[PDB]
Amino acid sequence: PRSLKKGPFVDEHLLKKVDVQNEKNTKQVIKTWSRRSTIIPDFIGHTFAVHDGRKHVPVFVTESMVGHKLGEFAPTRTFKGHI
Amino acid sequence: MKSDIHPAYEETTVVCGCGNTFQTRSTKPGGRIVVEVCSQCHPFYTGGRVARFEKRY
Amino acid sequence: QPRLKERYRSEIRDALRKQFGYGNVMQIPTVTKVVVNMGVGEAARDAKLINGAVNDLALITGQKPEVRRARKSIAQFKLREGMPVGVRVTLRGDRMWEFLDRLTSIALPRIRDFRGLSPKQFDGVGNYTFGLAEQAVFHEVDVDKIDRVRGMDINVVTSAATDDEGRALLRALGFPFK
Amino acid sequence: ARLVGVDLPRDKRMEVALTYIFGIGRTRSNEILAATGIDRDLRTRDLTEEQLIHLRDYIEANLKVEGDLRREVQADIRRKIEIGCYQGLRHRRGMPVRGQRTKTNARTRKGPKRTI
RNA sequence: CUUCACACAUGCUACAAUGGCCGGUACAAAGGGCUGCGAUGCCGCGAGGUUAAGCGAAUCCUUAAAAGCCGGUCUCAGUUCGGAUCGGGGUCUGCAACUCGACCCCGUGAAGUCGGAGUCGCUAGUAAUCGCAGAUCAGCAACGCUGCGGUGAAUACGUUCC
Ligand SMILES: [Mg+2]
Ligand SMILES: [Mg+2]
Ligand SMILES: [Mg+2]
Ligand SMILES: [Mg+2]
Ligand SMILES: [Mg+2]
Ligand SMILES: [Mg+2]
Ligand SMILES: [Mg+2]
Ligand SMILES: [Mg+2]
Ligand SMILES: [Zn+2]
Repeated sequence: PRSLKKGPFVDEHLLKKVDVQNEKNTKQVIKTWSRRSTIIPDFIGHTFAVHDGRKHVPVFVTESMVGHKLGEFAPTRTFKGHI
Repeated sequence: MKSDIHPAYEETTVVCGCGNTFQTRSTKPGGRIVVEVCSQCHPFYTGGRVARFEKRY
Repeated sequence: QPRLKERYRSEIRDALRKQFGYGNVMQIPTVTKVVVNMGVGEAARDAKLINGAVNDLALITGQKPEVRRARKSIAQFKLREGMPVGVRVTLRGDRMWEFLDRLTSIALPRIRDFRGLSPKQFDGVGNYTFGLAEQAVFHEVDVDKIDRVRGMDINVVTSAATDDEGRALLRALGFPFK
Repeated sequence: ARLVGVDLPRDKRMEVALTYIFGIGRTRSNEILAATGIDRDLRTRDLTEEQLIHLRDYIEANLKVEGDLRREVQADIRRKIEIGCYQGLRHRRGMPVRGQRTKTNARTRKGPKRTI
């Protein structure tokens, strides 16, 4: 949680969903609402259906988005332009 | 045309702070050109995000 | 006797026969001429290339350059025919070898943030052209007696047949390539 | 007096003359001149070439200056754009990235008034 | 609820030399404190971490006031003015700081050189300028709001006109 003394922050209900798939090596999608969770290097290759407010958006953790929050890839607002 | 229209051009000693010295023919007045860097002491002449998270924890 | 020339016939003249298997020593490539020009296109306006391009290429190279006039009028460039737009010097013999040695030793590393020259700038025969971007590459001009800054592009015309044959020559003289 | 290819402004005190290097401000300028022993109340026209060697090599061993700082800065902005993060989309549009108010301000990231 | 081709409104910080920065040193008032105030010591460039004294307080902590004064330097420059924006590294609060928190360090160094038509406040401890405190509150977008003291002017013929 944002300070190095207390580690990074991942939700515990999200850590259990990949540890049942890291044990048997499958890549099923994880429907989730946890935008506040940090991406850690055990999410590499996993895909995630991440809630933005109205639907779930797929995000593929590659290698370089591994210091970011998971909500940063499902944009909440919408703006195409005024004209 | 190869007479007193061209600039003066005589022997000129070049030294570097590295310790290089050689002798050419140039237009510097006095022949005492001094460089800070040359062909002997310059670089190029002799030369992940996952690890960022690992370094924090 | 310029020292880049005696270094040329000592080992460069003999190392090229073992890389490229020439039958006769009249086939070994050699740089024939080095041509430097400014190309002052901002002299159609205000007509001041006198102190600008002429008086510094005399100090860089050692002899007074030729002024090149425009051959056809282009309206968009505000260019009229017969108007001075280019300043060029051509270097042969000892002043050529004393330019190439002085260029690669103390001048070509003075380029700001220099990481080498491209080895793909050969035209197809083995003639190399690269462009400088400032006059302060050379110590022989000073920053305080000049007008506005301007660059120059430098041809190195060799006796080479092809590109990698001309690339192996200039590598052996001391051009730094990346 | 070229230091790292930077052309220091002549007749200027040495505490400020190092700050004209891209990558050195006033805190680094105090600790270039503290490790090399060159005093701060010194003009740059009275500089010694033997002194200029002392701080033209302290900098590559420790610091990050022109070119390879400027390319590391523009490869961090580049990194955010292809990963598709929030700040990368926000870098692509010229809108401000650090959670700024965009209703009445952000005339720095945007230009002057378009005035529709 | 924080969106952003734009438009208005109230403020803040500026455009510097009656100033900036560095060193030294002086003088307040009114308030807050038990899910607290944290002296002292110690570690850190710093925000802070840690240890723990004293105190439901005219007792202890908050608490070093800042302008001011004296010395040094910059020398009129888009700069040692300005501090937006952006890159990197952090601390703390909180289950949680991506959307969307504040603060600290290093780097970056935008517009701006006193503002068109217009328009506002103020008659004395006032205006102008300088800090400090409180409420709400885990933290805070506090430059707001309600207060508190510091230094401290210039003018008013006059009633024709608005
Ligand atoms: Mg609202
Ligand atoms: Mg300042
Ligand atoms: Mg002071
Ligand atoms: Mg300490
Ligand atoms: Mg003073
Ligand atoms: Mg301007
Ligand atoms: Mg001014
Ligand atoms: Mg509060
Ligand atoms: Zn050298």
